[PDB]
Amino acid sequence: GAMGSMERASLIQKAKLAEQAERYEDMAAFMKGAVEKGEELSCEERNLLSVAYKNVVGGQRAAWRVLSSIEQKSNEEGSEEKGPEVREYREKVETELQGVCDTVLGLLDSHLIKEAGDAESRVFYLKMKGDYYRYLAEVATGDDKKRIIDSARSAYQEAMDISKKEMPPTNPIRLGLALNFSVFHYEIANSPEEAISLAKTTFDEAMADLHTLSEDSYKDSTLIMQLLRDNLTLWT
Amino acid sequence: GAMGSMERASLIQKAKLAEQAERYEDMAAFMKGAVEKGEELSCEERNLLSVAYKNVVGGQRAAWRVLSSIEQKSNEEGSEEKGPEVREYREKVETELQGVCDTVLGLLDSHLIKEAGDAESRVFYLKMKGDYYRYLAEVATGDDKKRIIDSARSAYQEAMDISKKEMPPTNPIRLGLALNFSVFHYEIANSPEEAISLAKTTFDEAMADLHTLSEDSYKDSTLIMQLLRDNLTLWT
Amino acid sequence: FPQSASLPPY
Amino acid sequence: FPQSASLPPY
Ligand SMILES: [Mg+2]
Ligand SMILES: [Mg+2]
Ligand SMILES: [Mg+2]
Ligand SMILES: [Mg+2]
Ligand SMILES: [Mg+2]
Ligand SMILES: [Mg+2]
Ligand SMILES: [Mg+2]
Ligand SMILES: [Mg+2]
Ligand SMILES: [Mg+2]
Ligand SMILES: [Mg+2]
Repeated sequence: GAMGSMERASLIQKAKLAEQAERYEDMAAFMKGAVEKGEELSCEERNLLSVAYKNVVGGQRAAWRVLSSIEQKSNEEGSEEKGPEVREYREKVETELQGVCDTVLGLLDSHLIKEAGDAESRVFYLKMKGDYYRYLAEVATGDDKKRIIDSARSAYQEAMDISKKEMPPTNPIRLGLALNFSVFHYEIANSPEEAISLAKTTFDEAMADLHTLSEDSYKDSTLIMQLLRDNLTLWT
Repeated sequence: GAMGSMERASLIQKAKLAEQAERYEDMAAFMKGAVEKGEELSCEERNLLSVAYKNVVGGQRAAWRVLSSIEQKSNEEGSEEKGPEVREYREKVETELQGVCDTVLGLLDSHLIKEAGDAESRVFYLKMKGDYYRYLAEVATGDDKKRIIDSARSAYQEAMDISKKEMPPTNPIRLGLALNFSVFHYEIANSPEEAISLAKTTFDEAMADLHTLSEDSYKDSTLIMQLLRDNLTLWT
Repeated sequence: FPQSASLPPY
Repeated sequence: FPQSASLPPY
């Protein structure tokens, strides 16, 4: 690893600088280096890891959707034949995206999840595992699409079971997990009713627990609740 | 070159796909591959080359400015010592930026400029040479800052001399050259009066030639004239 | 039919 | 004092 010679603390410091500079590829490489030091991650460090890779894969997903749309239009009746280039370049971006997902899943499997014992870390990492299998599922078309989807489902479900046992209904990690699992149901699993039910129950149980929160926690929780509500408005 | 096995036309097609996907690093690599085929570039192809590298270096310049600002704050009185990391990472981004500028200048020197005989291509490339020496000058601090600045000045001046002899005052290439040379004078050469004079004369001579233009050319020319005016408002 | 919103990077 | 505007990528 090219970050093997850099101090753990220096990698974290530079990941924060890269975030300020909107250099998310650098940020992700710095945080990968920090994970590979072998120590567990603090809450702030887990969030740096997540922000870095979410921005990297987000750019790849947006590009893949543009190119896939062009490719699908090229295959409609009346469309002029343009040769292999659209497919080739969509495949190039797709392969790079799969590489980033495999990198994140590899960090989770070696060895972030197995060392994560507290609910906040374990739920965070299992949600991340669900998310990056979900991104693999968005582009999957072959023999393994069903297995990729089930891997995402399984990780989200384990995270859900822990979060319901160990976290209050307003906990932002729990809320963000439920949000993303509801997106999985709607966009990946062809289960819009499950998506709507999950989002509604999550919203309502959080609403009833807001009275326990400080002003700052109330702001954290309601920001995510608003995304649940936005989706319910889109879906119903 | 990793693009050596791809058809020239396929590289151009993929540069256009990369632009639609906002994948500007890919776009630049595709256009570098096309230049390295050795044929001259059409007007549209020159603009693809320019758009690709302008976006790449633009992200690097924005990141360098964020990191340089943090570094300069770290060196003020009362600032806590944080170690070498800010300087190291600013140097990392700076080196990458210099690498992109050297790549563009290398394409211009081998062999785009020497084959460019028409005013529109020659002025375009000489302006580009001025621009990428200007980006090198923005980060230069050592023995060669003065030589880098003079290289930018020399390229812009040769481009100006051709544009004044061969192009109408409303020509968008001529206008964009004058705009960027005025920015060179104000931001690099410590010559705000030269910047203001150039921008004013360029604006006024273009104004007096607008009556010769079609509606579409009038729109092209006035868009750039507005940037001259914006700068004059900022500078006076 | 825009895509459902997942958790943004905060 | 924002930086002067150069030619944007069109
Ligand atoms: Mg150490
Ligand atoms: Mg036809
Ligand atoms: Mg433990
Ligand atoms: Mg129903
Ligand atoms: Mg509705
Ligand atoms: Mg050929
Ligand atoms: Mg102090
Ligand atoms: Mg010639
Ligand atoms: Mg004066
Ligand atoms: Mg003013």
